[PDB]
Amino acid sequence: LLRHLGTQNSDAMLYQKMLARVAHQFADMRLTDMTGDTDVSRLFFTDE
Amino acid sequence: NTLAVQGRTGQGPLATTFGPVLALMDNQNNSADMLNLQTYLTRVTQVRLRLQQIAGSSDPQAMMQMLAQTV
Repeated sequence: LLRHLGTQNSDAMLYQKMLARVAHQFADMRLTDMTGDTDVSRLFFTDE
Repeated sequence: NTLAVQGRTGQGPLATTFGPVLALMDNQNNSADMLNLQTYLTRVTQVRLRLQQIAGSSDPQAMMQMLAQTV
């Protein structure tokens, strides 16, 4: 009786643990500060 | 860059004593903002411009003293 609610709410959130699965197969956390170019981007210009 | 070739790996942190010297090439200065060699070479160019101005055909025996009061 409760399993169908646990799979209908999973229809938005079973992908969310699948989102965590893709999160652990990616090492791209934060894009290592949104890397623009060979400019420094820590010397000025929203540096930190 | 010759000094930057042979110390990049520890062999991040550098297990050799090329640590603080290679903190000047481009250290990605995260809050330890003392100086970068990119910035220090720019302050050489301003002095190049000013020392080119006095020699720039304006009687440099006068323009030197005309700058020497600004110091």
